[PDB]
Amino acid sequence: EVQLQQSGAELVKPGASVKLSCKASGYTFTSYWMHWVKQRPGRGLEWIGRIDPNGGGTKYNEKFKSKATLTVDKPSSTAYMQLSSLTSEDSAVYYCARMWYYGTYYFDYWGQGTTLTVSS
Amino acid sequence: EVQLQQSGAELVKPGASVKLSCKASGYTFTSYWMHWVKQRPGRGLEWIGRIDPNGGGTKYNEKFKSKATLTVDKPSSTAYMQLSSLTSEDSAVYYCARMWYYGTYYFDYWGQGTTLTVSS
Amino acid sequence: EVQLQQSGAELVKPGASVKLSCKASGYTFTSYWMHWVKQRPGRGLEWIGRIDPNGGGTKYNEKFKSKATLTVDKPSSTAYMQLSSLTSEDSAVYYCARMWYYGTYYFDYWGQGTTLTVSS
Amino acid sequence: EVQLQQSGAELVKPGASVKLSCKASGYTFTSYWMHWVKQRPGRGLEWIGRIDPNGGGTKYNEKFKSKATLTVDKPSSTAYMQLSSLTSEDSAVYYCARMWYYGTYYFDYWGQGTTLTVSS
Amino acid sequence: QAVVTQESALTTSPGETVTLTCRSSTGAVTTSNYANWVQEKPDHLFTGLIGGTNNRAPGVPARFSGSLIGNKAALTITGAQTEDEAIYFCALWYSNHLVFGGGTKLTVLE
Amino acid sequence: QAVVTQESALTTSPGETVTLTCRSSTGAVTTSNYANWVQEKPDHLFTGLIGGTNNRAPGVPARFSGSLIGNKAALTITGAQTEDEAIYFCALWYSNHLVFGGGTKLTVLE
Amino acid sequence: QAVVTQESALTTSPGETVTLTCRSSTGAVTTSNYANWVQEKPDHLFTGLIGGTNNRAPGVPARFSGSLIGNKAALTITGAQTEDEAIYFCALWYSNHLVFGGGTKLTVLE
Amino acid sequence: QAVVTQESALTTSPGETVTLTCRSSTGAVTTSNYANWVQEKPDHLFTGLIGGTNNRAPGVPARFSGSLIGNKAALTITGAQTEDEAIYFCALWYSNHLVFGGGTKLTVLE
Ligand SMILES: Oc1c2ccccc2cc2ccccc12
Ligand SMILES: Oc1c2ccccc2cc2ccccc12
Ligand SMILES: Oc1c2ccccc2cc2ccccc12
Ligand SMILES: Oc1c2ccccc2cc2ccccc12
Repeated sequence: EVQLQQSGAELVKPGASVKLSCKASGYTFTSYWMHWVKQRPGRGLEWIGRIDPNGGGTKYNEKFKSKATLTVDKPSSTAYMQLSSLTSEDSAVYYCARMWYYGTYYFDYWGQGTTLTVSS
Repeated sequence: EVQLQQSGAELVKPGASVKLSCKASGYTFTSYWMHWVKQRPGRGLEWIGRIDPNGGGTKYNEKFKSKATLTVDKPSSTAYMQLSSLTSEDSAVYYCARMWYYGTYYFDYWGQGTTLTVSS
Repeated sequence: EVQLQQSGAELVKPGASVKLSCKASGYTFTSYWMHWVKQRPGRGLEWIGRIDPNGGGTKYNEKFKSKATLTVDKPSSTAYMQLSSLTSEDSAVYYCARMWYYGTYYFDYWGQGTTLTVSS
Repeated sequence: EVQLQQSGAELVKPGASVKLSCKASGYTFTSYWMHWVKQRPGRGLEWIGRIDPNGGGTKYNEKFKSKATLTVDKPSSTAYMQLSSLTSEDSAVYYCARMWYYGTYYFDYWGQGTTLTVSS
Repeated sequence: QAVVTQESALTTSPGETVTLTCRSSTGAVTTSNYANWVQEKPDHLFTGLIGGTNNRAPGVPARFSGSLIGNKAALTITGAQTEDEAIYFCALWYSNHLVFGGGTKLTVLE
Repeated sequence: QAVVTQESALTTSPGETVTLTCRSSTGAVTTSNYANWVQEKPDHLFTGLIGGTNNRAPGVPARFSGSLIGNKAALTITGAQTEDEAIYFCALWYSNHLVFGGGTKLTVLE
Repeated sequence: QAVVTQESALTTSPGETVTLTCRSSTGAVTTSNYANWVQEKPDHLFTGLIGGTNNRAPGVPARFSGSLIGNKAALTITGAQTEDEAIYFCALWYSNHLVFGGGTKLTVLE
Repeated sequence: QAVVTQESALTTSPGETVTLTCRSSTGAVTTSNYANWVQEKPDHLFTGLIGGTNNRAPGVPARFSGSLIGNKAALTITGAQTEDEAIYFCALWYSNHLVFGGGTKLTVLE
């Protein structure tokens, strides 16, 4: 604590678009940063993207720069990951990770990871 | 307790039809309801159907409405799940779940889940 | 104890023939019987064959009656399982199981199971 | 202790060439020997190669004699394994194993094993 | 279709109180949903804890209680023990069939 | 072919008595079936407990006993311990070969 | 691309001090990398221990400390306990994104 | 090619002595084979116990000893403990490379 909140699991099919969420329970979105990390079995954890709420700064890679996109949400306060053109290869556990990096103390609390299945 | 009783495992082949059973040990079929839940690895648990013994009310979904069908049995007292046109994609653990919902106390006891293999 | 002895693991390739062994440490081959049981992940354990040393009685099934064959060995004392025409589908853990059934006391001791890989 | 040091994980793609490393923390490269052992799930551990730093003696097998090659490194002191023409079949955990065999006491300390993924 | 959303994992301490939420994608979770809470422990063992929002299975301690909070159903565990470490799934009734969430893994340390 | 059916899982308490059943799809389980009961514990370790309906392997306690009940074979465990938590498979002899059921997972809490 | 390298496993004893290293393939790990250390325990549970080279998450004991050593970042654990047995991943910041190493499995015996 | 054969599993009791054998398919296991014995415990952790038939790694207790018996190499464990429960692999040197057996799983109850 402080804590990160992601959905347990999401089910999708090839070709569709899915959105995964990352909530802060008791912090300041306007100060900090956000990550999305893909863990597949035996691929380890692969770093994917980033996010900034105001103007923006959601940064990926020239494999992710296409279907993978990140975002924020103000009145509730949430970070987003989008997977457009879902493939069967996109099936994994996606971790979001959450606070500080401004110049204060303490640490992020890694979310619990969203299991994305594709498809059944 | 009270307890639910399903078969341990069933082996089938693509194209065939299999029936899975769900027994009540110490209750009233005429009052209550029954479910069938498919768990595949990493698909979580997917809700499938329902069942009513007298006239009937066994309710599925427009993916299940074809090969998947549910039923009852009177003198012994059992609930049924049928999988017609078995596919290799049908391989999973099927849970049946069992009592109350009439307006009394207490709770269902989830069966132990039938492992269906297809095919070897 | 008394104990059964099988080899840890065997590696083979499609098309080849492999033999798996089952040793009795401290018993009478001339009295008793022997089984071979295939466990694949999620297929459970599938009963395969049998064996008798003198004249013979090694009994399979009209899927096993082809590549799968069982046998004995006298001076050392061993039971055999042969898999001719190895397939990639033959990869599993094969258990041998060992004593009594003559009219005396006590019980078999299941071997430890031979892991057959095919192929790498 | 004494201890062996390998990298945690490496990610590669089919067709590429990867190098895995094996470090000695507190010993004599000029005296001893080095192995590389592939463990795939259910293939057990498969012995692969060897290595000698001065003139050389890095010994494989007529399956490994092609893409698989081993080596040393002097000023830092390291042993190498190369996998040229990476295939999807090359994905496994590669263990390096480290000391004595000269005529003194004590034993090797098996490295921790490098997980090679191919490809995502 | 109806999608049910719960948190993926909550870490807790023994003697501490934790809450698990469960939202409907169709709107509010209401009492026509008969919110179900089922503990899963290792080796695919499922045990129904609470049915119809707040009704306990026989011999579930009173430390477990369900309720509706805002537009979501909640499961609250009072005085957590180490034996409470499991995967808690939420299942909602939509007229004639259940729909499950992904399950909230609860870690107790320790 | 011959199909053997047993329950998928039974939950129990220590000191409590539990029964596992095993039915033949061909008719009654009879003593020509020589009902076999084999405990499996984690890491694919199988141990024969009872053979020929009711005969104990050396050093299986007398708390384990097999019998025929009606048309089924039964395995009963008296005064369950926590060490008794395993997967209990039933194997029936059909003239010249065994046929296995799916195995009954026994949970002891705790 | 940027590759992060850490040891695959270190075995240790309780009360003993162990060090985990993390190298950059681009050159030296520097403080612009904000070296991250995250403990993973069974069932995919990740917990951030240290961020920005040496800053502890709330309630990580002072026995855990990060630092830069030579061209690598280090995580040192003082007075190891049995509860310390986990997989410790290193993550480095490269301007706008993290890059992870394979994770160092720490065994404590026992 | 050279095939190494060991037993798949041996069950034992604490304080009891157990023996693991390892045969060469090429003939006798001889001292040019430098019989190796490596304990593996859960999560792919390998630890070299004995090399060159009978030489102990530093701090392996004297209860573990290797030897040649007949045409096979043997590993004997005296006064088994519960901590001894592992997978024991045999590796033989054939001129320039090792060849591994399947590993003998040792169960201690308990
Ligand atoms: O999001 C950030 C940053 C953002 C701006 C400046 C420095 C940062 C360092 C980080 C280090 C680790 C993780 C996230 C980080
Ligand atoms: O079978 C039923 C019901 C049947 C009739 C009316 C309400 C029900 C609520 C349920 C809630 C959960 C599970 C099953 C349920
Ligand atoms: O091998 C045998 C038998 C052989 C001859 C007669 C009866 C048998 C019963 C058995 C029962 C279980 C297992 C093996 C068995
Ligand atoms: O590298 C070697 C050796 C090198 C030269 C001579 C004998 C050896 C025996 C070995 C035995 C086991 C492992 C490695 C070994």
